[PDB]
Amino acid sequence: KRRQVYKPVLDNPFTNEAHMWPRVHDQPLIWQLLQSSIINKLIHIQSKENYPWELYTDFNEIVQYLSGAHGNSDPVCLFVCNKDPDVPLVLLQQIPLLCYMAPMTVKLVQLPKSAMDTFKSVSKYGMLLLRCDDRVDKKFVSQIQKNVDLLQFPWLNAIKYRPTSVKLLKTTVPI
Amino acid sequence: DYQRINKNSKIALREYINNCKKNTKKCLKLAYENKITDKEDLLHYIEEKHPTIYESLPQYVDFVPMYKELWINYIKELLNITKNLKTFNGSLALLKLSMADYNGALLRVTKSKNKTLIGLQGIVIWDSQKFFIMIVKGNIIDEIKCIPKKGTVFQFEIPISDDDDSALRYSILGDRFKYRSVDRAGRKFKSRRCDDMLYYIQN
Amino acid sequence: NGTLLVPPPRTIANQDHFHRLNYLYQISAYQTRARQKARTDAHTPLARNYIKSMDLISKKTKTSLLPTIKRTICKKCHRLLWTPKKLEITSDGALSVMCGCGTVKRFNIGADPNYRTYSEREGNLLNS
RNA sequence: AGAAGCGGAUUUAGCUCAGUUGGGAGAGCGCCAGACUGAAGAUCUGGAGGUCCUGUGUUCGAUCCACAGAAUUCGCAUUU
RNA sequence: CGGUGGAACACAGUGGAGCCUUGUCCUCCGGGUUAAUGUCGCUUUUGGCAUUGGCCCCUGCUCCUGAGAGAAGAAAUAUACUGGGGAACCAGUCUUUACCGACCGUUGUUAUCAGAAAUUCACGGAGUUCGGCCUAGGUCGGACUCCGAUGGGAACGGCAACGGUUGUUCCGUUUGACUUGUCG
Ligand SMILES: [Mg+2]
Ligand SMILES: [Mg+2]
Ligand SMILES: [Zn+2]
Repeated sequence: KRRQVYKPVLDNPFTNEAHMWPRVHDQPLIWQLLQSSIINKLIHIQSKENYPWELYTDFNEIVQYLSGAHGNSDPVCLFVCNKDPDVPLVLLQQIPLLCYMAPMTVKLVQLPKSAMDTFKSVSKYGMLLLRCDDRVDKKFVSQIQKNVDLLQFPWLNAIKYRPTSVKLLKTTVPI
Repeated sequence: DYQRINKNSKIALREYINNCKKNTKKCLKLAYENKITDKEDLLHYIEEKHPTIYESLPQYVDFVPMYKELWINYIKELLNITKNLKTFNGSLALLKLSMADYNGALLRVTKSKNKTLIGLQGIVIWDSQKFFIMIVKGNIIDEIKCIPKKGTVFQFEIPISDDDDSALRYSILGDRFKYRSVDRAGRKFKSRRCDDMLYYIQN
Repeated sequence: NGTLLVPPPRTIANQDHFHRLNYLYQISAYQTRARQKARTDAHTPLARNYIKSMDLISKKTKTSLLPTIKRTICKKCHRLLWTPKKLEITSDGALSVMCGCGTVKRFNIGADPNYRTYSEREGNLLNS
């Protein structure tokens, strides 16, 4: 006979607050410009995809770019989709973490729409890292990023004790 | 070089606590060479003239808020110390203190067989089996302090959130428990002959 | 299939042990972060020690952890991987995360998406 | 208050004693309470009650296994 | 806890009986050199493979026993490995002029869950090599290597028991001096 037993297991007490994805609102004003720009990149020539706009869409190149090889470009922006199925959780639990230790001004934007499976199915993987050094796009990227899309860290900034979190899991035991 | 040190965590911890003592001795030598008694001028003097020597020096001013607040808040949550104090239960609290780890505690040598060990306050960076490791500041001394536990009495204050009205003070004895924290998680402490505790009646 | 019994009387000894484990994890993580934000690797063999002691306490009272903790900490030297060496992907395998000591913790990511751990599934978990 | 030296057995709830692939810490009696009786005993139900002699170490985890330190107690053709 | 005064230097202290695999002058595996043979490539001849024969490869010390303590420069910084100690160091597995190293085999166990899997069952992916259909190199089978979220965990790792050592097992003493009794 099978009996269900609840076992107490210690949770990471701050992983919910470490994965508090930033507050994004009035976001359909942004996907129009972003998707139109990405399509206009991806139409003509694979060299002309990355020749006027330098962007990296492979996670190994994201790690090698944020390691410290290129230090000139200080404003560098990232776009990562959450709340979207068919997206790996192994990278997604480490993407907002690796950008924190980067000395460059890296600006993560979490895309909140679940229906946005287009950018993953089209370009590479569903993430986008590019540079706003002298491009035209920064002329609106600096406009809205101060409004709603602010990214700051409250969790490591001040000194604060954290309460413990002990959860409990299901276990089916046959006897 | 870096891989051969951290192959075992205990040996690298021993190398670090030896390097801190050697750097403290070099700091005392450079301080007598400096002839300045102020420690805030001494730290800037080391920052100006000795960059590689400054790298392994401890930072007690950083060490106090990063440890004391977490330790006091953990004890206020664990022992159920709240604004309501008239519902306290002491035996279960002493059992929890027997079960809680003292890694990161502020602790004071109040009585000892050696007359020079007393008066030392310090914060735990690691609990040994039969010795004890703390850190204390002097005028210019920042040495990692090793103190024996066989024949010493230790005390620690548990504050209450009210200001200057009431606070608690508890005491442990390192000659009583002489084991690792790992064994202390499972050990149920029992009676002893306690014949060698005459010093606690003597001084 | 069987009997459905959901007890919320948590036991006091298990709460003491998991509070001890969580305090060791918090003090090790905060030592590591307070050292890592300011300057170079000063006492990186120190905080690791706590984690090792934590894992040994996890060996004592038969306790299990979420895969977030064991994914964070190492396996052999048992250190925190908040600052790892390198992260590589699609290098003819799935994924690789290198460390300073040389022990790697890889994950099968090139097979298929939408795979979750047993503690991360929809109904298997009840908080507090 | 009848030693000294030798072999065997053995210590677990207040008591008498089980028990152990090594993963739960128990039974009888006693105490308290319920049930029952005019009342009480007996019978029956439930609860309280632990330094598994102590310590090391092995192991993922000890009443159990290994070592160390104590001892309990029987026998030596006896009832002193 | 031990052993000696019973064994005479292993003469297993000696004798007898029973059984069998009937007590094999045997064999360490393993590494190096030399000689012979056969195959394959260079062509006085050399190189690689397999077999056979010959040689070489280390009682640390005292002691009958029990046991005691010495040092780990033939690969390391901590002086072989593992865990702790505050350090001389302690405990367990080991080796000792090893001018080459050598953790014996079998059986069972590691409970529930988890995971593909709790013992080199199996399963999934990638790479290499070979064979068949076949020839823009597609598929199938066999072998090897590496990886796969879980748990202390995949490590022929940890624990317990047993032996092939010169065949096993059983039985008896080699231990006494005075007093008394019998027998010659
Ligand atoms: Mg005597
Ligand atoms: Mg005696
Ligand atoms: Zn590591």
